Amino acid sequence: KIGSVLKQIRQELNYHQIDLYSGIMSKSVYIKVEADSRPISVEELSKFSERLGVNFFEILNRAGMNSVNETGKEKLLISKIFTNPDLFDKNFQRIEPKRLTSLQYFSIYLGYISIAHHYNIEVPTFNKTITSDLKHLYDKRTTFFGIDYEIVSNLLNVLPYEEVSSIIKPMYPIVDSFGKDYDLTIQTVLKNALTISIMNRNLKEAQYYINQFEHLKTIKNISINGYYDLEINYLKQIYQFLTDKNIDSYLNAVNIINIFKIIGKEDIHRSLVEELTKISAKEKFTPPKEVTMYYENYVAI
Amino acid sequence: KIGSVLKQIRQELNYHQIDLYSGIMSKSVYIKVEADSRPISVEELSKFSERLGVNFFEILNRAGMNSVNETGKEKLLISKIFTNPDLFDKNFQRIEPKRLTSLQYFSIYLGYISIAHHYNIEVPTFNKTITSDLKHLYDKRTTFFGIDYEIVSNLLNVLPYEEVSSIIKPMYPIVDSFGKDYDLTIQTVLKNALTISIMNRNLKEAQYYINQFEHLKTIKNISINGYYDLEINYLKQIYQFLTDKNIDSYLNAVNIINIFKIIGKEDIHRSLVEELTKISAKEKFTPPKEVTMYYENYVA
Amino acid sequence: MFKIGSVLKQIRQELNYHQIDLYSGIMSKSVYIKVEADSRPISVEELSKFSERLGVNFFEILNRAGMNSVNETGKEKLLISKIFTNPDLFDKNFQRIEPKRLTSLQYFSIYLGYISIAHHYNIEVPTFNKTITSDLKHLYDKRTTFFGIDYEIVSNLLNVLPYEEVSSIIKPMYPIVDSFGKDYDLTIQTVLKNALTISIMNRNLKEAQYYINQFEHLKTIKNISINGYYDLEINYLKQIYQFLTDKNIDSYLNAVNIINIFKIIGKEDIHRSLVEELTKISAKEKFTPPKEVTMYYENYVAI
Amino acid sequence: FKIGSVLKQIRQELNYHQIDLYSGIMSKSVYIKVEADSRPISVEELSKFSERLGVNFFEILNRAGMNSVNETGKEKLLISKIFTNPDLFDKNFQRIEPKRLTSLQYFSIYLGYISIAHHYNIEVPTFNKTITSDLKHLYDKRTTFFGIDYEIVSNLLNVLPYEEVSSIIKPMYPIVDSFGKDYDLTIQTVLKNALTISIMNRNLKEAQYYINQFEHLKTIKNISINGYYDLEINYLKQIYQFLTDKNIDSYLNAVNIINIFKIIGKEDIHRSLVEELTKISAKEKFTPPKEVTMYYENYV
Repeated sequence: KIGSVLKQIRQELNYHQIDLYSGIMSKSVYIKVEADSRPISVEELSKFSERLGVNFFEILNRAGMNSVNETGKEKLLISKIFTNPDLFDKNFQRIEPKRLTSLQYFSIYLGYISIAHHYNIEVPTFNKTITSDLKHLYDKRTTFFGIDYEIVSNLLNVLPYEEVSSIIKPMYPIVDSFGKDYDLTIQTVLKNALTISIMNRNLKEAQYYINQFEHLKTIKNISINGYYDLEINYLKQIYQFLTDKNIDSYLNAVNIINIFKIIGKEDIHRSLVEELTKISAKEKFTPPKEVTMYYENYVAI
Repeated sequence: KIGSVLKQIRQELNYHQIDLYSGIMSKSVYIKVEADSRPISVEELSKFSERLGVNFFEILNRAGMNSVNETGKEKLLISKIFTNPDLFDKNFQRIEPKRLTSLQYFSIYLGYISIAHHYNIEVPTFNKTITSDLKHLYDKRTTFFGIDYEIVSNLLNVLPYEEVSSIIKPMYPIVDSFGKDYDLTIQTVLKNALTISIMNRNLKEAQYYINQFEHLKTIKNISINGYYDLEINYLKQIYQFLTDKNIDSYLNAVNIINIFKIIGKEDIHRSLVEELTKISAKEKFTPPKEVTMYYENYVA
Repeated sequence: MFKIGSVLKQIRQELNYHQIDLYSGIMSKSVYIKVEADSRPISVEELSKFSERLGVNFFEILNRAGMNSVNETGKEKLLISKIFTNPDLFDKNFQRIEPKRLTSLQYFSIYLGYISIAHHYNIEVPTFNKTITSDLKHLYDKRTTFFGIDYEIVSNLLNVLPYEEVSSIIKPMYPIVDSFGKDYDLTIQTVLKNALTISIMNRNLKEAQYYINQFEHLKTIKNISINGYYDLEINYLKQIYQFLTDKNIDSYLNAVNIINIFKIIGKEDIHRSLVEELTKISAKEKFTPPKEVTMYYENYVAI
Repeated sequence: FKIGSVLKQIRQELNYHQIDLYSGIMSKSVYIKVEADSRPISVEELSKFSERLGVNFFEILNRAGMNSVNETGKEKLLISKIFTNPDLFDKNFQRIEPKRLTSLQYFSIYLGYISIAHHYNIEVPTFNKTITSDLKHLYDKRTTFFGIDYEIVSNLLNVLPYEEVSSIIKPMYPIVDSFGKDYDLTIQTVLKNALTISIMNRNLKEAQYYINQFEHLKTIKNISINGYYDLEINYLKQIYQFLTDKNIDSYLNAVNIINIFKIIGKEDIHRSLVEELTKISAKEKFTPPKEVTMYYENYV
């Protein structure tokens, strides 16, 4: 872990053991730290971190913090259980019971309920406990962490918008950034939410999400996800088309879909194309020959 | 610090001290942790976070890690001096002599050299020691850390490419992801180097960086910056225009440039609009009316 | 009236021919001289022959002689343009025309010119509505074949009459089966374009396609000379028709693109006309025209 | 030349009596004669009946059959049969070639055969031998030109190197008056064809010349401009701006205009503009859009 990494970085930058502990601990003590035979304090690592000049978060990662613990494992097992709907059964029975052990397990658990509805496996349990679970986790909350946003994102995918919208309102506006991981999670929710909104032609909720996202940009140090910014901006375009049948807005939307293709985002392109097709279909309006030609051969697969 | 946040998160989620300290430490000690009268260890805070179910890094950020030490305070000061150049001279006379204390300081140092070149200020010692400093910092180096990528990105901003490329080559390709923070840095060097390359019409170097970025996209657990991906693709489109004058590649570029305006990234758009006007000139080509419409209004 | 002889002499000498070359086998030297002196009538037959000898097109010679005017009817038709700029002349003039509005199909066309002006400079011509309907019946109930002038008359009517009243008169004049010259082609085409503009305007999709078809039919006629500008504008009205029929985003795009070509090639007045059209067409459909075309229209109205 | 019956046809159609036509122009027995086609009618007389019937003088003539009438007409018509039946070339060329200077019409027809001949790569050695003396003989003492002169020039441009015609063209422009729709078309064709050639050979100085001559036409009273030509000549104008300073906007306008030609159905012009855009591009070591190279390739 840490200790090794410190000795490594220390020597790389050509610092003697002395430059690191000089005014932080004993040589007898510091040797124990590099030997990985004495836990280092968060505050201590921090000082060494500065002395060396290498970022604290980097040192941690360079020492193994990354899917490196009980819950970490349980989470990886879903990308696999996805591509093997039979490796399900034995796993859904060990998790289901402990789905409220911590917020992280509720996420994972919802991850299975997703894989379920997908391949169409059975989950009669989900229908008779989702409401009980939610109340137990979001009835008396005053603060939300990354994991809560991750959870709401999973919920949106396995639950009718009506059942999840109540949970969301209390989680925005965001006023601070608590890391890049946190920044990403709080943004995913807005994207998912907005997409669904635009899809139910629920313009009032759409505007709300579009606005929450515009707000995030003003937050000091927040790391906006470019792909998201580009997709939400596409949704903002459709939003204007639904509001005043603006033609430029429709063009801007088609245009952004093409950009996603031009930069190699096959997945997002397919999604945004099928998305645009349906929307127009409802508006009783035909999309360009371009987009439709893509839809077909995305059905021929 | 940490303890406060730990307790705060614990109660928010309705847990008892038992649920946390059990199997890790005595209830007697866990009280000192939540009181911050005892320093917690990286090993412990990790178990506690796993228990709480909240991101380890998020807890640390909430606990204040985000600026604190003198190195960070000095970093913030840069942009201050940037807005008010009058702060330069005095602060520079404090940093300059410490530029080799640490990689963080050398970066900050290169920061002033940037502010200076912008306000035509004179920094005579730079030219007198830049080559020596770089030779002293990167000759016995074998592996590189995030900070080095930040440094290289800076060098490209205050030094002629030729004096940097050699420091840049042994730093790629990237093999592992070491956190979103580190991910973003190794990406920036490519964008800045690729940009300078396309500008100098150095096609060989340009395609090298283009491939290095593409390689990152294959690394497990790497956060690709969407904005960069969209800008590098534009440099890639320009790359093709310069290679074999393709009218469509020129269109595509113009197209991405316009997307940067629609989604509201005004500064990248200003940037790219000048970049195209200058590239088109060297190629004896007239950019679209639209592009120069923006360039001209921007310059004012 | 026409100076055909002088024109002949002008061409004959420019091409370095001698009189014998022209008259031999057609007339005596004595008479050929009277012909060039413009002191002896020349037949269509003879002129056609001198035309073959000279090698210059018969129509051009007549044109060079002045077939573009020299007669009472032409002067009246010319006088209209004046009255438009200076309307005080309307009255005393409209008192001469009106009573002769049926003398020939030409005078009737002129007559409608006046009725058009009057409408513009808000003048009141009560006699018009008092007789127009009786007039048109008198002019078209016993008809079987239609000439170029009848198509001009129809375009005039579309300008000073509700569509429904002019519509019945048009129908029996189509489809066209044969061309009778560039002059005739242009007229049978203008009716279609003007009628189609009005169709699409009243969102009358079935009438609209009628004309669109009539037009496209003209393209299959031997030696028909399709007016390129019309072909473009009518294809714009075709793109609109398709949008109004099933809201095609591409169809709307085409319409906008064609509107742009008119700007690129410099056809100012038509570009103004179309930008104004699309702006109204669109509103009715609860759509907003592109920012582009709205900037133009708003700027044109700014005069 | 059955003008008398056509007057009868029209006179009755418009429900007019014989007295409505001859009252003030001629006697009754003479007019009777006229409609019977038993007495030639003078241009003046015909212009008068025309005003009484209210129907176009030129329309009445076309309705009477001026659409053919004489030997020169037959010879012109025969050029289509031969263009699609080369085996018919030799018999008629032996007849035409010798009459090529009989009149300007015949010289035009003659040029028609030389075009056909070049197309089917047929031998016509008498041409290369007498073409120059011919031009000299027909255009040395010329001061003013007529329609057939512009027709002849279009012909010359099609079977002769540009450099041998340019000099005969210059004296025929600018045009000052219009002399009917037939004439107006002819004069525009020369410009359109000549500008096409100039743009190809990349002769910019001359290209501008034809572009300006066309522009002047628009300022002429009663001139009937050809929409298709206007659109196509403007296309060449855009290509002109492109060759002059590689203006990207100009290039895109060219492509857009090529598209319009397809959108409205002019399959032949489109096929033509598609080819030259490809050849013109290739020369400039420039590649056209995927769009137009597609159409071109599939046009073989």
